[PDB]
Order: sequence, then C-alpha cells, then structure tokens
Amino acid sequence: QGLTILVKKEIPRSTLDSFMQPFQSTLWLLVGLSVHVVAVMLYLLDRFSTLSSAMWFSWGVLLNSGIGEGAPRSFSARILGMVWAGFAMIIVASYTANLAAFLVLDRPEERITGINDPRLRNPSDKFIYATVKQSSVDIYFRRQVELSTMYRHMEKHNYESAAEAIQAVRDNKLHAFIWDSAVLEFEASQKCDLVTTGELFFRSGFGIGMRKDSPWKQQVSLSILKSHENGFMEDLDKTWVRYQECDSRSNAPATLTCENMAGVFMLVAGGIVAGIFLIFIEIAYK
Amino acid sequence: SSVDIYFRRQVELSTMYRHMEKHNYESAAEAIQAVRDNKLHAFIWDSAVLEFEASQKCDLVTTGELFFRSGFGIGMRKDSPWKQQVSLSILKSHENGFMEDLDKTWVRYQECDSRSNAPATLTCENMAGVFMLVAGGIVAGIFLIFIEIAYK
Amino acid sequence: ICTGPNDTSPGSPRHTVPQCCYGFCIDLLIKLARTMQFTYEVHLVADGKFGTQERVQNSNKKEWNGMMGELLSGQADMIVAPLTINNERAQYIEFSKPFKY
Amino acid sequence: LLWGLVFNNSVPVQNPKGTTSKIMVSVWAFFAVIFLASYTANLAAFMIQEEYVDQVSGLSDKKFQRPNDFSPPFRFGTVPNGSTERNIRNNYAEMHAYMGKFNQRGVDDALLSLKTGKLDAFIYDAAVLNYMAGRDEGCKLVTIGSGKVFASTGYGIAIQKDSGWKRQVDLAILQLFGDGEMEELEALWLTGICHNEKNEVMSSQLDIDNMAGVFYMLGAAMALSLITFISEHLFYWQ
Amino acid sequence: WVMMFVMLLIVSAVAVFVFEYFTIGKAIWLLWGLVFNNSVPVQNPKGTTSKIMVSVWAFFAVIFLASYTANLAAFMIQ
Amino acid sequence: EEAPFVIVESVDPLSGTCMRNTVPCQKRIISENKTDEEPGYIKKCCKGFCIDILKKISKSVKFTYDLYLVTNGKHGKKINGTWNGMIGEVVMKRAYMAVGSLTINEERSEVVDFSVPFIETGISVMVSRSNGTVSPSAFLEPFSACV
Ligand SMILES: N[C@@H](Cc1cc(-c2ccc(Cl)cc2Cl)cc(CP(=O)(O)O)c1O)C(=O)O
Repeated sequence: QGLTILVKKEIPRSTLDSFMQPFQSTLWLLVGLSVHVVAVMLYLLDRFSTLSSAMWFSWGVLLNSGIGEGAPRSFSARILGMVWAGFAMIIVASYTANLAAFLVLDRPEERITGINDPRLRNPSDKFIYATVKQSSVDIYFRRQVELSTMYRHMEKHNYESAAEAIQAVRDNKLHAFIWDSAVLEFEASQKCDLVTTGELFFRSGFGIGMRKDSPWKQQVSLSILKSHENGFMEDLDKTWVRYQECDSRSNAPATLTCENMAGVFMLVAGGIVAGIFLIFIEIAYK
Repeated sequence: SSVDIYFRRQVELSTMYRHMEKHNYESAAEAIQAVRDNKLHAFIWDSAVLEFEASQKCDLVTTGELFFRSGFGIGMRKDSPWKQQVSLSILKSHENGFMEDLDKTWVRYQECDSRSNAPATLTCENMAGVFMLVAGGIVAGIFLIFIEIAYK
Repeated sequence: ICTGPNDTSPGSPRHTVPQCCYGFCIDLLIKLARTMQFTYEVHLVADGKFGTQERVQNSNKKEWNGMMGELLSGQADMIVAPLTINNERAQYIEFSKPFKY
Repeated sequence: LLWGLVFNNSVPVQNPKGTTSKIMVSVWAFFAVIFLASYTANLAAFMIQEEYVDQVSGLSDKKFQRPNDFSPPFRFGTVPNGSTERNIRNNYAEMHAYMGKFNQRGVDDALLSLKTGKLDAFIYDAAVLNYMAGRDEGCKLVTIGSGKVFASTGYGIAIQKDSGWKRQVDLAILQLFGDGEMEELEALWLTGICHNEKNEVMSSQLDIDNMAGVFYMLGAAMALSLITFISEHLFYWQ
Repeated sequence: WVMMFVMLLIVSAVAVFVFEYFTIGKAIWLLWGLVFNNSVPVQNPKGTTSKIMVSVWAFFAVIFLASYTANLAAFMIQ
Repeated sequence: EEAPFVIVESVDPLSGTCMRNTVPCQKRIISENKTDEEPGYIKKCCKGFCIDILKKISKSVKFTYDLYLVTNGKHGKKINGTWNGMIGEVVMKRAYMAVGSLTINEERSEVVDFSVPFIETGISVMVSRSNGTVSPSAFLEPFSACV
C-alpha cells in the first residue's frame, strides 16, 4: 500500500446572472435605438415615391416571427429591409457564439495534484491540511525539515483519530486529510462525496508486531508466505473489501436550473401584465 | 558547443545525449535556415541569438521558458594585467546606459509579436460539400420539367 | 576591417581574404579601447566552431578545440564574442565579469 | 424571397408557385440551415483566444521618454532615497521630476496601487520583483521578459582584496551552475505559484465598440438607401 | 420544461382575452409551434394587443433555443 | 539581515539548538554603554537561499566557517569619505568574506574584490496583464471572402 491525498469533490453548477449576461447593460439600448431609426426612416423614405407597416415589420424581423403585414413596395424600402435582416441575424449569431465561449470555458478550479506542485509547497491560510496526531506520516514529515512550511500548519490542526478527521471533511470544516492508501481507497467506495488523487509516494508495507527474537519469529514469517499463493488473502480481499458502489464522476458540465433562468420568466410575466393593462388604454381610445 | 558540454557532463539525459549524437549540425549559421525547410523540426541554443529571430523573420517563434542561467563575457588569457581595468571599465557602461543605447542600436526588435493566432479560418474548399448539393438541385431543375409534361 | 581565411567553411580549402565584421560587439570593444588605449586588428576563427575538449591522437591526452584552442595556444590574445561561462573552460582561462546577461 | 430564409425570415410573402419550383425554395432552405448552422458555431470560437499584455520595449521607448505624447495615462512610480533612483539620474534626469505625486511609501505599497489603477508602470530592481511575481494569489501581476532590463548587474561574493580565495570560489560556484544544481535551488527558494500557462480564458460582457464594428456597415447601407432614393426620384421628375 | 409547458398553456389560453374586443385548439397550435423554430402555416391572431403578446413570446422563443444550443456544446465534448 | 535569501529565525529548544538544514549565527547586541560589563549578546540560526549556496561551497572547497551578523556600520554605503558597512567590515579584516545582498558597481568594488555572480538583477519594470481582448472585427471574420 501507499499514501494518497484525500480531497472532497464538489457538485458542479455554473453561474449565469441572467439571460442577458454577455451583453453589457448599455448595448440593448443602442440596439433599440437602431431598430427605431431604420424602421421609421424606412417608413418615411418610402412614403415619397403604412406606419405600422414599418413598425411591426422591423419589430418582428428581429424577433423572427413573421407576424402581421408590411412589405417594401418602393425600390427604396427593399434594400434597407434586406440589410436590416442581416444585422438582425448577426446579432443572434454572435450572442450564441459568446454564450458558447462561456458555458464551456468555465470549469471549477483545477483539482489538487498531490505533493508535487508548489500549490501546496506554501499553505495559503485559506484551505487546510490535517493528519492524526502521533501518526506515522508526521514521523515521515518531521525528519524532512523542508516541509516545515507545511509541518508548521499541521502543528495546529491534527486530529485525535482518523474517523473524526475524515468525518470532518464531509462538513466543509476541513478540505484535505492525508493518510495512507488502504484506508482511503476503501472509504470513498461507499458514498459519493470523497475521491482521491491516487499519486503514490511512500511504498511502505504493513506488518505484524512482536518483541525481538520471540519463539514465534520463523513460524509467522513462514505462515504468511503461504497465504499469498494459495489465494487465501485474495479471497479475503474480495470478501471483506466490498468495493464498488461509486463510479467515474464524469464531470457533468452544469445542466441549468430554475433560479439560474429566472430572468426569462420575469420577461414573460412583464408580457402578461401588459395584457389587462393594455386592454384598457387602447380600447378606451376605442 | 557550449550546450553539448552541458549535456555530456550530465547523465540524467543520456538518452538525449545519444539522440543528438547522430544529427548535430556544423553551426547555428545554417539551422535557422533549416527550420524554415522542415528538415530538423526543433532547435536549442542561446537566448540573444534566438529572441532576435522574432524581428527579422516572423515564421519561427520561441516557447517561453528558461533553461540554464549562465551569462556571456570577454575572454582573456591567464591573469594578464588587463583583468582588473577591464572589469572596472565594464561597469562604467552600466550606469551611463551604454548598454541601453546598444539595446536599440543592434536589436531592431518589435517588428512582430507572438500574437496567438485565430482558430478555424473556414473557407471554400472545405465548405463546397453543400454547394455541390445546391448545384445538383439547380441542374436537376432544368431536367425535371422535361418529365412532368407527361403528367399533363 | 577583419581578416580571415573564412571564404570557405570547413570541408574545402581556405583562401586568405579580408572581410567586414561589424555589428554590436565592435562598439563595446571600441568603447573599451578608447578607455584603455588599444590598437588592434581582429582575427577570425579557423575551426568554425566554439571549441572544447575531447580525446585526440587516438590516445589518452587532451587538446582544446576551436577558438579557445586558438587562444590558449597563444596565437590569439583576447576573446570578444558571445562566449559562455562554464566551469570546464573556467579552469584554464580568465573571464571578465558578464556583460550581456 | 431568397434572402429572408438564408437569414431568419421576412414577413410571409407570396409567389411560391410552379409545381417544380416547389423544390428549389426547399433546397435553398436546406442550404440556409446548413450555412447558418456552420456560422453560429465557427464564430463560437472567435470568442476564445489567449490573453494579451502590452509590448513594451526597453525604456529607450517613446512610451516613456516622452510620457506626454499619450499625455493622460502614464504615471511611473518608485521609492526614492536609494541606490536605484541615483541610477535614473545619470541618463534620464527629467523622469524623476516627472515622478512627483506618486512617491509610494516603500516597496510593498506598489502592489496596492496596481490593484486599483493608481499606478501604470513601476520601476525597481529585478530579483526582488521576480520573487514578488509568485506572491499574489490574483495572477494579474507580472514582469516583462528578461534580456531587456536596465541595470544589468548581479549579486556576487565579496572576497577580501588580493586574498588567495578569489581563485577558488569560482570553480565551486560555476561548477554549481554547469552541473545542474542551481536552478534546483531556485525552484526551492524563488519560483512561485503563478509561473504557469496563460491558458485560454473567456471573454467579457460585450461592450459597444467591439459590436459597433458592424453598426458602420448598417450606416453604409443607410447611405446606399438615401442615394438610391435621391436617384430614382429623377425618373418621376422626368 | 414543465414550467415552460405551463406558461405556454396559460398564455395560449388567456389569448382568449381578445374576446373583450379561434379556439384554444387553435392558439396552442400556434405558440407551441414557434418555440420549436416552426414554419407551419398558421392563422394569425386578431388584435394589436395580441400582436404584442405574440411578440413577447417570440422574444422568449429566440432566447430559449439560443441558450439550449449553447449548452449542447458541453455534452458533445465528452 | 532581511533579504529573501538569508532569513533569521530565533531558536526554540525543540532539539536544544537550531538543527535540520540550518547553520548557527551570532550578533552581539548591547546598549547603555555605561554598564561597563562584558559587552555582547547571543543570536539565532540562519537559513535560506544564500545560506544554501554557502553550504555547498563549503563542503566542496574544504574549509570551515562561522557567521556573525552585522549590527552597526550598517549595510554597505559611503560616509565621511571612509568605508563603513558590509565592505568596511571586510576591509578592516574583522571578517574575510561577505555573502548575501550585494552588487557590482564601480564603488563597492574598489575596496574589496568580487566573485562571479549567481543571479541576475537590474532595473526592471512591472505592469498589468490587460484583462479582455474582444476582437471588434469578428462579425465578418469567420468565413473568408471566398464563400
Ligand atoms: N545590492 C544592492 C542592495 C539593495 C538591496 C535592496 C533590497 C531591498 C529590499 C529587499 Cl526585500 C531586497 C533587496 Cl535586494 C534594494 C536596493 C535598492 P533600493 O532599496 O533603493 O530600492 C539595493 O540597492 C546594493 O548593493 O546597492
């Protein structure tokens, strides 16, 4: 067995403020200004040789719903409508382009890569290590003084027993909890909130203890070498470490949710409210 | 070179010391012409002979990470008297900006930039696959009516 | 002016023809020369390589190659070129401080 | 008719007829679909590309020698009363009198203005900066490339004049270089967190100008329309 | 999806509000179409305010799909 | 004293005396000169970058050393035309070498001599990164004029 860094993984959910995210809140304004410009300017600039026959026209070509009537009868309005539509397409093209350059290039922060990188060679005081006090891994640490930058932080956060120092990672009280291998690679294999990074550094080996030159040295040292080639230990492996309940956790990139899409529903509500409060006015004028 | 001798007196890259053993050139006065011909698809050398090759040509760029932090210098034989007046004359040229005038006098740099390029410049000869469809429709359209007369 | 048999690289004989050697380092050489009263006439490398040590004579001796071999032999007298600083040449030659970091 | 469907749509318009044309408009519809579907994907890449930091030359550059050509922006800072300011005042006298109201108190007050725009550039020594590179979590602090900078010198070892040891500290330190050990020490004492790739990060909430780059095309079309009206009116004036 | 269908049914029905100036079996057939980038022949609404409501829903239409097709550039990149 | 290459750290008796990659160092602090007692003090252990290069120079050129921090006549500079500082305390033979924060100018090198330097340093700049590069000519960029 060996030693590996346990790390709690997070359930991914990407953040969008509202549907109008990728537009600075000034751009919609001049887009509306331009639509009114070309619409009304077309109406007049064809009336020389149908007001709503320009209003609805250029207020519908943008929203891609061929509602109502209107057409360029003169040679005037034809070219202007014909390029107005091209603009109305280029906008709805680049909007999708820029949302796709966002909802793909925003993954969470890169996971920890073990004790190789400088990201841990200085513990920034936000996220924290731990191990069990008077362990064997602290014994490995102290006799390598270079990680005194690390060792110091662990001098104040270690825990009494591994069960507590792992239960306290499932409550966001502590990010990492270093230990060996054959108590991690079992632990994550029950629930869905723990995951390793696998990288090995301490190729140790467990063993049995007994005082020096007891009457039992050679007999045990033999009767273990038996039970690794007649399958006994393999059957023990299968029977007692009931392995698989979890899976690959294949990085589902943020299917959206209700509160991440509330903006459009305020739009449709602003539409509905216009109903009974525009059935009064333009019928009182009737 | 000055880099081979860094490589043959160190073993952890013996694989590389071999890998070069049957390729190396005559001098760097030919390899910067070579890489523009795709014969040797890489090259490793000093700095001030490569980071200037972004201002005369612009086809061939560097990568951006240092290797071995030595410097250059003027050579003189074993402990001749000039060995001290020279050292006290060099620093006479690192406050009056003499080096800062030569920096503009003999590296005519900033004629190009790294300028991470544009992806997917899509064009004709890999969008033709649909123009053939519409052309087939167009040409089949002058053929169909030569049949539907029979329906009448 | 700048002498040299360098009309041909190694792989063909040499014809002695002066040339021009201008650029960056000549200005440093001169900015020092007026500072220490030189009167020079610059030579060029006949080996077409920097030069280092290797097993020569099909034997077990050593002999420095290239321009440093031209120097320690005594024919040359001073090295101005982008010559590097490395331990293996440090032991037999006297470097200045560095100038172009 | 054969414009609105390559783009979104016109108003419903007449003249689909001719019992074999009833396939030509369909074929153009298909070609539209594929065309727009190639566009509004391939353009979804031109909003993803590397970052971009200014291309400053050595300070023998018009952006600093005359820091009022582009008059508003630049304001260089430093900390005087040291052995670097005197280095400025033997070739670049005017810029110190140009410093004025930006004499930041100490070295570690510059990294509080480069987080609020109060300073634009900042002149100082090299190694303390290169160490201060990998020291801020927010990776919006860098240096410029090497081989350019001003006071090219170094840190040596001070051996008593005419001692016998200045002959034998070289062959130790230059061995330490030329046998692959020092950069290890550097990676153990200098290298920082953010000496990694400047990989592709997203773009921002689209502002006006970047999208205004086509409002000008809309304007040119408006001009075409006006010219056409003024012209065609002559046939009625004849 | 569920609340999209809900507001679809609601706004299609309350299109009946033009009675205070086609069946439900006609309105649904319109609005459920356009959301799917439709091209079905349709009998238009009658009423300026009806035009306004349909405009609102068409705005919702141009936002929905332009978001969806944006996301499917993620589950196709596995 | 306080470079990023030679860091001073006061001792804790965890092993009775500074160990584990350090080397001891001294600095005789005193004040109230009228005390007329034995003048001096104790100091701490010194580690870091230049400490590291020092150790490798030492156990490869075969001498033995001892460090003592400097207290008065502060870091090398000029006063009254004499030479105090981290060069004076090498010209008055109270020491033999100086390692750590120095330079090679035309003044600190007329009194003492110098080695071959082991970093690079000089007057540099420091700028920002310019977050944001939306190309404003995209809306006609994708398809070449060929199509
Ligand atoms: N080698 C230099 C010494 C020297 C050292 C420093 C310095 C200051 C803080 C830190 Cl943390 C690290 C360093 Cl290395 C700064 C300056 C310059 P200044 O203080 O004016 O900005 C300086 O000159 C010499 O001998 O003149």
